[PDB]
Amino acid sequence: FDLASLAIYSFWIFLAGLIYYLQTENMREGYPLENEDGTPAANQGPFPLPKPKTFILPHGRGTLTVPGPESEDRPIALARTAVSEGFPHAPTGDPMKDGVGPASWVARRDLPELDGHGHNKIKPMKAAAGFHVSAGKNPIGLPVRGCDLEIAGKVVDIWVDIPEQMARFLEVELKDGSTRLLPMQMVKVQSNRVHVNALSSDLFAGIPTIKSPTEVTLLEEDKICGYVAGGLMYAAPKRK
Amino acid sequence: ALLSFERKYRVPGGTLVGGNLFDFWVGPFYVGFFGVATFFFAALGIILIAWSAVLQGTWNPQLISVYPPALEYGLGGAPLAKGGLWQIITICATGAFVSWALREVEICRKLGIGYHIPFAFAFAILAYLTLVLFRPVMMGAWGYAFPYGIWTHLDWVSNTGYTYGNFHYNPCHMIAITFFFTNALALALHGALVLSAANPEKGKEMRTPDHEDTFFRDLVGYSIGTLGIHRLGLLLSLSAVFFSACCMIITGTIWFDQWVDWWQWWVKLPWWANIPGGING
Amino acid sequence: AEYQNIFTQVQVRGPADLGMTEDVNLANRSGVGPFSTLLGWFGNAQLGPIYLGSLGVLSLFSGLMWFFTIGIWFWYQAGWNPAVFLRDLFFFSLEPPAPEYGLSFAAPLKEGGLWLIASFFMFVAVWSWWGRTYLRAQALGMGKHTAWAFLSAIWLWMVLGFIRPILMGSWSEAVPYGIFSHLDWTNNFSLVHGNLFYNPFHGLSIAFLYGSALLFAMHGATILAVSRFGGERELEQIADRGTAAERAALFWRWTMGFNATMEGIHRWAIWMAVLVTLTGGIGILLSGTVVDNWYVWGQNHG
Ligand code: BCL
Ligand code: BCL
Ligand code: BCL
Ligand SMILES: CC[C@H]1c2cc3[nH]c4c(c3C)C(=O)[C@H](C(=O)OC)c4c3nc(cc4[nH]c(cc(n2)[C@@H]1C)c(C(C)=O)c4C)[C@@H](C)[C@@H]3CCC(=O)OC/C=C(\C)CCC[C@H](C)CCC[C@H](C)CCCC(C)C
Ligand SMILES: CC[C@H]1c2cc3[nH]c4c(c3C)C(=O)[C@H](C(=O)OC)c4c3nc(cc4[nH]c(cc(n2)[C@@H]1C)c(C(C)=O)c4C)[C@@H](C)[C@@H]3CCC(=O)OC/C=C(\C)CCC[C@H](C)CCC[C@H](C)CCCC(C)C
Ligand SMILES: COC(C)(C)C(=O)C/C=C(\C)CC/C=C(\C)CC/C=C(\C)CCCC/C(C)=C/CC[C@H](C)CC/C=C(\C)CCC=C(C)C
Ligand SMILES: CCCCCCCC/C=C/CCCCCCCC(=O)OC[C@H](O)CO
Ligand SMILES: CCCCCCCCCCCC[N+](C)(C)[O-]
Ligand SMILES: CCCCCCCCCCCC[N+](C)(C)[O-]
Ligand SMILES: CCCCCCCCCCCC[N+](C)(C)[O-]
Ligand SMILES: CCCCCCCCCCCC[N+](C)(C)[O-]
Ligand SMILES: CCCCCCCCCCCC[N+](C)(C)[O-]
Ligand SMILES: [Fe+3]
Repeated sequence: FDLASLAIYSFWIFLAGLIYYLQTENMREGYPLENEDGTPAANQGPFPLPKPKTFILPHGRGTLTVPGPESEDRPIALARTAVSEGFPHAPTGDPMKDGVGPASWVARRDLPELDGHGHNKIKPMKAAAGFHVSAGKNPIGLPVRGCDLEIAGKVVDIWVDIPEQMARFLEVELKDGSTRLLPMQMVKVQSNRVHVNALSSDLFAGIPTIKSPTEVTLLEEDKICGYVAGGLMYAAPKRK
Repeated sequence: ALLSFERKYRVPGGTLVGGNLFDFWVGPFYVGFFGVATFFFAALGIILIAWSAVLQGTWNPQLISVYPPALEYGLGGAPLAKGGLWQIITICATGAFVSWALREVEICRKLGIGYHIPFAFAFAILAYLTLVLFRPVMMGAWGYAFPYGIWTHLDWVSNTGYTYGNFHYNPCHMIAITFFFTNALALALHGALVLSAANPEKGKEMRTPDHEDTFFRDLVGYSIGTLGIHRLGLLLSLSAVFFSACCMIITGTIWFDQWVDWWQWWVKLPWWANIPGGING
Repeated sequence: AEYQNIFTQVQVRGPADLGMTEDVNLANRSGVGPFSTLLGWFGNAQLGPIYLGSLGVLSLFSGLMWFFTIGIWFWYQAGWNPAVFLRDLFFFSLEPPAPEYGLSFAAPLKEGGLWLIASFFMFVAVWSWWGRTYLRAQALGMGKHTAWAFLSAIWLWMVLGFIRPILMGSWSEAVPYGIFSHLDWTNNFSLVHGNLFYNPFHGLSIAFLYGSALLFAMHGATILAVSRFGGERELEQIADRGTAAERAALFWRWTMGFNATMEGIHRWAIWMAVLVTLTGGIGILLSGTVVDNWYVWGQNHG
């Protein structure tokens, strides 16, 4: 048993200590584990719950402490399909409208995300002085087609991540002249149309609306995004 | 058990094979058809290693070595104790890996997320298949594959590379290495950058993403962006493994000599032919 | 062709972003630079601005002098021939002093003394750049993780060309300045020391270089799989979990039985990479000093 022997055995004891640190750090959300009725689970594993930590949030938004008491802060319209644990929970209503499965949102902060200086991070381009399409097919004015191949509206604006200068949303003008937002990560921009494989046209109006025309909350974003991604599962009866 | 937010995601749907028949979880582990399959393929392969272990006569993980068939079996088959076990085991592993990426795909469908992950894994599968299938077949024999041993597969890397002088001079080997280093450089900076913003100095509020951009602009003069660093991380890691796969598939089939000889193409070039001076003149 | 967020579809562009001030000495901060439409296909198009104060300038000065010291030695070894210079560019090499010069600094210029002078210049470029990566983070109210993770890489570097040759007793033991020559040295080093594949800190360094590539493929793809919910906005997901983070963790929990948080995958990531050269540094410091033959030693011990 030499210095290199000592060394390597020590590194593996460190290493086990480091994995123990990292797993528990990675338990600051979602823990403790719950039974399928949502009460504390009997068994939690070997790794303990981590000691709380706090983040002081900028712009006076307060403080976050994790792990804190977890609650979904939202009605979950779902129900056990099975007596013993491990099975699907089937949606009791319209999963898309109700926000479950691939349609889930989180009760996020109903405030908009702020940049370093305290202005809204996201703004529709025609509220963002100086912003313009700089390359690739500029999509404003384009008809928006869903997976039923029928048109749902026409693009009126691009909603941009200012600090980072990226298209995030297409604002889309529907049959009644109102608009919804469409994630940029979920559309195909083509020379003559914007195609949205996630939703059929008839569903475009079930996109959750924003309570203001030149900002969007994280709560809103989350509803708007999970619903569009929920169409991959739920509007596939109409995908041909 | 469940994460306190997991319940609303455990919906039926998204299966690719078998409808709802396998749509369930075992503890935290989703099942689905391909977890059935993964289990089958990986269960068989582990038995046959245990077999291949009782023939060798040792139950020590550090000595167990499943060897590929002899060079002299070409691409045929072999008895179970002369390569046949390596051949089936290779088939269960390939089944287990492909199944694993496909089960991941069902999980991407149920959770409604991108298919980026099982596509990135599939590069690891190409790498494996390159060493155990594409390369040995092109060379004409399974025996050119690496054995399933903890230390014997490092001897295989050793023996193989020193067949070409120094495998360092393989120009695709250096591109793969450059990508692997740069991936690690980037994973270190990128985790350090987020942690430096999530956990600022004492007596400070949690920093913002603009604080992340300015750090790197101050530091090197450019911030790739929070979406770009993740594309960069993915591009970096997959490129390493794709050039590994290149560097090996061309070694033995279309290049045979000391890999350093390849670099006579630059030296003997005509516009500095025979000059007196330097290392090579 | 369901779009995959690998390349941008529509680049947009507005006023340059000047960045946070906090406590940065704006006097030492350059103006903002051009916009690369070409780099906008993959990430941010904006180029600059950079900080450049006392530390950065000292760093780039010596860093250049290390580059112009090695280069002029190449220019000499090529007979100052601008064609012999490009021919053998990857074959030229600034070698440390021969062993019997020991750690003496009286080794002549053409026979080791020049290696000592570039190595001084490079020593200063790195450490005052390291000090820069730290102060850049102070000026902005950020934790120091960047400088700490960078001291991990410095560590194996200080080991190769400084710490280990000292403990071996001569400059000859250091790594020559040359493309191919430093690879030859890396091959030689494994043979001299009894196959490095059997140096158990090397076999750890590999697991982490590999695992560093495993983890970023894992993480980079996950964040792109959940960018359709703003998943790359990691701070506010850390601040305030959104379905993006919930969906990221559950893919992995269902897939392999356990999962991270949007903060904690960054701790896995910083450590996975950092450990690459922490272990790599230890295994090299120990070669020739405490362990002569790593293969034989693998038989004595384990
Ligand atoms: C004596 C040794 C030779 C040499 C000979 C070779 C040879 C020979 C090869 C390499 C290869 C590699 N070399 Mg070289 N090489 C040398 C020097 C170096 C040096 C150095 C510092 O000097 C470096 C950094 C490298 C770098 C590398 C990479 C380019 C590459 C390894 C990664 C890879 O392929 O992943 C690819 C990834 C995989 C194969 C992993 C696939 C995993 C599968 C899909 C999943 C497995 C799951 C498992 C069964 C699960 C267990 C259970 C769960 C854990 C619960 N070489 C010297 C000169 N090198 C290899 C290569 O390019 O391969 C393509 C290769 O064959
Ligand atoms: C890549 C180019 C070469 C190669 C060259 C090297 C070199 C060189 C080294 C290794 C090292 C390792 N290699 Mg190898 N190796 C290759 C192919 C593989 C394959 C494969 C299916 O293709 C696997 C599973 C492994 C596995 C491993 C481990 C023994 C070890 C650490 C890897 C690691 O952390 O990776 C990153 C992955 C992770 C961090 C995730 C966890 C991975 C776990 C540990 C893999 C477990 C495999 C298990 C022991 C066997 C299967 C169990 C079965 C049920 C029987 N190698 C090819 C042939 N490999 C190192 C070592 O210590 O060797 C002794 C080392 O020095
Ligand atoms: C034939 C060759 C030998 C061998 C000999 C060596 C030797 C010798 C070494 C390694 C080391 C490494 N080996 Mg080995 N290795 C072999 C086989 C392999 C194989 C394989 C598949 O066969 C692989 C994957 C590896 C893998 C690796 C890595 C795990 C490790 C390097 C970490 C790193 O990032 O260093 C690269 C990173 C750095 C060097 C850090 C640099 C930090 C500095 C401060 C940055 C300076 C920048 C400079 C100023 C320039 C700035 C310029 C301006 C920006 C323009 N080895 C065989 C057996 N290997 C190293 C190690 O640690 O071993 C324990 C090492 O030194
Ligand atoms: C987890 C460890 C991994 C890692 C980590 C790591 N490296 C780091 C960091 C971290 C965490 C930093 O914070 C630090 C940094 O600043 O990052 C941006 C860095 C860094 N890692 C670097 C390199 C590097 N890291 C490597 C490896 C790795 N680093 C590991 C894989 C490697 C290799 C061999 O694998 C290299 C080469 C640098 C980019 C940087 C350290 C910079 C430094 O100190 O530089 C001093 C030199 C200068 C300031 C100037 C040099 C000038 C040139 C010599 C001139 C040549 C140019 C020519 C004259 C130009 C002509 C005109 C032009 C307009 C064309
Ligand atoms: C391309 C970039 C990197 C990459 C990516 C990557 N790998 C991945 C993923 C991704 C994105 C996954 O989604 C997937 C995963 O689930 O990760 C946790 C995976 C994964 N990468 C893993 C390992 C791994 N990846 C590696 C490499 C890489 N993975 C690249 C560097 C390496 C090495 C050596 O570099 C290893 C060892 C696993 C943890 C996991 C896949 C787990 C899996 O497939 O499980 C199903 C199979 C089983 C449970 C058991 C199979 C048993 C066999 C039938 C018997 C053994 C056969 C084998 C050939 C023996 C090997 C013996 C050794 C001595 C060689
Ligand atoms: C256009 O041409 C001109 C002339 C203008 C050029 O500028 C061209 C220049 C070049 C072509 C140069 C290119 C350089 C290379 C090809 C060399 C590549 C170098 C490497 C790969 C380095 C490999 C590793 C080097 C290491 C490990 C260095 C370690 C450094 C030490 C830790 C520093 C320790 C310092 C010491 C010992 C100094 C001692 C003295 C003191 C006072 C402290
Ligand atoms: C094409 C040539 C092939 C070689 C590959 C060339 C790429 C060079 C990479 C350098 C890594 C250093 C920069 C990457 C690290 C960025 C850190 C980070 O996390 O960035 C977040 C963002 O910038 C703020 O939000
Ligand atoms: C190399 C990767 C393996 C590291 C292991 C990290 C933690 C694994 C166990 C986590 C426990 C999760 N669980 C089941 C308690 O919820
Ligand atoms: C990877 C790209 C390199 C980034 C480095 C950019 C340095 C910024 C300097 C911009 C100069 C501005 N100005 C107008 C004073 O020239
Ligand atoms: C050196 C002066 C820096 C200021 C110049 C600003 C460059 C932006 C020019 C926009 C051009 C876009 N383009 C054509 C490059 O794609
Ligand atoms: C911080 C992440 C922890 C991941 C550690 C992975 C351990 C890989 C085991 C490789 C074994 C090395 N060795 C030399 C003992 O064979
Ligand atoms: C550390 C390298 C290989 C070891 C195997 C990986 C650890 C097991 C990960 C799965 C744990 C899930 N579980 C059962 C705790 O819930
Ligand atoms: Fe990230």
